[PDB]
Amino acid sequence: SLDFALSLLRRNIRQVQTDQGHFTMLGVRDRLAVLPRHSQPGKTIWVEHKLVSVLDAVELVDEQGVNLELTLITLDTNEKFRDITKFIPENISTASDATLVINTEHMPSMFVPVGDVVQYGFLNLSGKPTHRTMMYNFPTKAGQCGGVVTSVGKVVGIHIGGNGRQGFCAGLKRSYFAS
Ligand SMILES: *C(=O)[C@H](C[C@@H]1CCNC1=O)NC(=O)[C@H](Cc1ccccc1)NC(=O)c1cc2ccccc2[nH]1
Repeated sequence: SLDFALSLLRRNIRQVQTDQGHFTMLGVRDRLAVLPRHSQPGKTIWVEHKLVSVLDAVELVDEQGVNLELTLITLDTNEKFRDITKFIPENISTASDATLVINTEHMPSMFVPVGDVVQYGFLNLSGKPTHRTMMYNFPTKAGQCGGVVTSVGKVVGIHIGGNGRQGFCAGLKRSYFAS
């Protein structure tokens, strides 16, 4: 079923470009959105070919101070994202038979069946650590970062990396988005 993923594409998931290239952005509520940290959003970001000022950005770490590979940004806009925090679990959550939802200029409105999303934890890519990751046995590619991992009406992760055969996401929990 594509219905839940589609509802997020319509109201929450946007094509963006930063100085690092093309990414999928997840708007969570109000003016608050999340990107993979390595997208390095600057003082402005291109959202579907519109220049948008970024008011604040925080590169999240866990309590040990280790990178989570997620950056929260506040956009300078009067638009509000429909609040999806209720779909984000309170704890980092594995999932079965997930759909990775990608939306960039190169990969528009894309629904990728990635299979089960399984615990991984501490992951090192390019020599850089990330905590709270999960893995799927699907050959994800460049350009898919920021993709939204969904399963059974839950939003559980953001795509961050891959080795050519498997893919990895940063897990989401609801408290990351609390005010
Ligand atoms: C999204 O931008 C991209 C998606 C990757 C590319 C290959 N397949 C995918 O699914 N992510 C990356 O390129 C990450 C960026 C990153 C993430 C966290 C910390 C630091 C950098 N990097 C990788 O996926 C990556 C690095 C390396 C190095 C050697 C072999 C394979 C690698 N994958």
